[PDB]
Amino acid sequence: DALHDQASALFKPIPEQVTELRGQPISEQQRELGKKLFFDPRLSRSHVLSCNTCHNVGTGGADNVPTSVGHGWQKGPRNSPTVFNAVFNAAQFWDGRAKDLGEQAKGPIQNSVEMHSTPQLVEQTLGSIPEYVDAFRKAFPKAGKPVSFDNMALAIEAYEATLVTPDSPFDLYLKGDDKALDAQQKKGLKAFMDSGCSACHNGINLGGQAYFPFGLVKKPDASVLPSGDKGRFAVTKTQSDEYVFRAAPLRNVALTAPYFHSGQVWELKDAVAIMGNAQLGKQLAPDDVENIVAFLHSLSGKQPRVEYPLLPASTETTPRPAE
Amino acid sequence: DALHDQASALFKPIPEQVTELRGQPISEQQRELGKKLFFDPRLSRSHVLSCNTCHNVGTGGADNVPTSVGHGWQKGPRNSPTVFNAVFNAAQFWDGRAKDLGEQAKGPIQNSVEMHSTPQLVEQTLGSIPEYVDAFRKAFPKAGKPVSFDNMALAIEAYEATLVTPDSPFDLYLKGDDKALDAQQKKGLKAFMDSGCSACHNGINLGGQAYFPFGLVKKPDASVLPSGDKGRFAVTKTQSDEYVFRAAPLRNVALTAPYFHSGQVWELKDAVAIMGNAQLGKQLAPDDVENIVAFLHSLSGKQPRVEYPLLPASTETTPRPAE
Ligand code: HEC
Ligand code: HEC
Ligand code: HEC
Ligand code: HEC
Ligand SMILES: [Ca+2]
Ligand SMILES: [Ca+2]
Repeated sequence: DALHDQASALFKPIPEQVTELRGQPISEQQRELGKKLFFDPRLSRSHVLSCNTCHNVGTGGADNVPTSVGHGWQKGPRNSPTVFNAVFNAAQFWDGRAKDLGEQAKGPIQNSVEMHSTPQLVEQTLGSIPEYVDAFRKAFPKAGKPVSFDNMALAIEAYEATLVTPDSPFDLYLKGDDKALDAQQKKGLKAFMDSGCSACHNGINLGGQAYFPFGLVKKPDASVLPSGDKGRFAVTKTQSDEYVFRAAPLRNVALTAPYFHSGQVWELKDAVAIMGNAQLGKQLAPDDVENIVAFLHSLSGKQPRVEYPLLPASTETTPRPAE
Repeated sequence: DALHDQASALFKPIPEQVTELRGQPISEQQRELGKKLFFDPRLSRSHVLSCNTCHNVGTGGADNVPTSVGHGWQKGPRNSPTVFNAVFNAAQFWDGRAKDLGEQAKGPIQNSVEMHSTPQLVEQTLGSIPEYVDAFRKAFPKAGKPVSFDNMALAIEAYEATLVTPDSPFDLYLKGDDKALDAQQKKGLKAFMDSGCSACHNGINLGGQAYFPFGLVKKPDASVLPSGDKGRFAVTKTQSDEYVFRAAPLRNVALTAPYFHSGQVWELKDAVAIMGNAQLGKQLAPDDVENIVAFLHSLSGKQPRVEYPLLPASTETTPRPAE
């Protein structure tokens, strides 16, 4: 039917797995090292924060707090997005300031309000542990310096690239199952398309591919759009980039409240309404709103099964937790 | 041989699993619910602390920081012990104030320097998520009030009870593999028993069953025994309990540095020496110390394989992160 044709020209399902990146097999030695690294809180200076702290794999890959709490209980400027499906995004972070997951991982380690570490500290910590030395050596066989900050970032990337959420009701619908969307979700899917939401939220991720003003038509209030965060401007210094953000990828959006970069909006219904007004100049009917919320619930996929990694013991030369 | 017979008289292996508790079967449903609760940060006021935060399953079931960092980054008075094998200990906590895991679990929830929450906030939180309501109704089918604070604690205990670490090289040895300990370990074991470490550190957990002064003979250094933490004296208000702590169970001690209730001691060789002097009045020879450290490494068991739980989404009526 028509609705199916229309959706199929706009969206793509999440693949059942990702095993390739930039045209090469993901190394599984690298995938398994990256998994240890993602959960190792010793990548942080305090030894109390891992990537999983802010990107909890049990709660949609996000920490679901307005803005993340990092080193010294410092809350950041932004809501942490999910790491799930992040490989398919055209760039990383709310302002697209990282090309890929490899480059992205370097931010958190060094960010004083997140992990508050350095390249040297990381290298020294990982190199102090024989199991890590051996795992880096094997995962990076052509390297004269297998244990390094850049290779740590590559391993984490390899792991994250695998963290995808296939077979959401919407994907099963895309792939051929007409009844995977209930009648409400089909109305919501329709409302989403016809209102123009899909102009910014399209493809594999329903967003993450381009940057737009938060307020293409009308600026949200100052709590939803804090004046102190100019988004893309901070990257490009082009003035028309003030308050321009990456279109948020909508996969698993039901699982990652609160919403927008600012984490101020707890209800999905309110996020949908704010988006009609801000981006489309359209006050959505109560029905469109509820039906779009329903459709967004169809976006939540099979959560990846994470077996908690065993991390190797610290040794005598392992740096100690500090401030 | 004689060494083996001497060891069999004082020590017992960790069982392969635990399926019973207080003469009753552990319900799978309680166990599975307990795992969800153990990992759910929404049991903390801030939504950023779970049990796993301070009792990390990846790093021996302890945070491996001197004293735990909790709500608002407040450092506690004490080092967090492992939750592994904690079921076998006569009482819980360094001062034995909780009878068992169920009673223990309520402590961290309400501790201002840890989770900073309340039974009322927990119940509001669990009651607000339909998956949790259902799961309690099925886990606690004989309760007038399935979703309760008491039941939360009983669920956590049922999960924790199952986190055991069997088949450490010591336990393989006990069970009849005479080669599971190498020659240095054999010597360490011999020194351990003969010096009288085993008077306080015995049975299943090599400790955990009885309370002794830290400094039965000589008072340790005040770095290891800060004057503001008086152990059981706070529990009982009995003067003779000043600086009395539970004999530490030694299972996985190699994996859980730093050491003692205060977490000031990062090297097991230094922990062993302090124990010798303080408890036995003996300056152990560097060689005996090296050997006993090697024996202590034999107490590292097979770590539990934990599948990270999928935690159900917050709703409109789930309490928001605060302080
Ligand atoms: C350990 C090295 C990691 C890794 C691999 C990732 N994180 Fe974070 N994260 C946090 C916040 C607030 C953001 C958004 C900040 C901004 O946009 O300026 C992020 C962002 C990410 C991404 C981007 C994904 C996307 O869809 O844009 C990725 C892939 C990512 N992170 C991975 C918050 C935190 C923390 C708070 C204290 C910590 C710790 C981490 N992140 C750690 C890591
Ligand atoms: C571009 C002109 C857009 C159109 C039209 C719509 N959306 Fe959007 N969306 C866009 C951006 C640039 C952002 C990020 C804004 C920010 O700085 O936070 C978003 C975000 C959302 C969200 C929240 C996602 C999250 O926090 O993870 C939702 C729920 C959302 N958008 C939905 C939505 C709807 C329902 C729309 C049509 C009615 C719609 N968007 C249009 C870009 C654009
Ligand atoms: C830090 C912010 C913690 C939180 C979160 C949790 N625990 Fe904890 N735990 C912590 C400390 C500092 C201590 C020792 C405190 C003392 O006065 O003795 C503990 C103790 C336990 C124990 C005792 C085990 C033993 O060998 O004595 C257990 C079984 C335990 N904690 C379990 C537990 C649970 C189930 C938690 C989630 C509700 C939890 N802890 C959180 C530090 C912190
Ligand atoms: C009773 C009189 C004891 C004898 C004899 C020995 N130990 Fe002990 N041990 C005892 C107590 C009361 C405690 C806890 C002290 C505190 O307040 O922290 C301990 C603790 C240990 C530890 C620390 C384990 C950890 O922090 O996880 C170790 C490594 C240890 N004990 C080893 C040990 C050795 C090698 C002994 C023979 C020299 C020895 N203990 C004797 C009680 C008693
Ligand atoms: Ca969010
Ligand atoms: Ca310890």
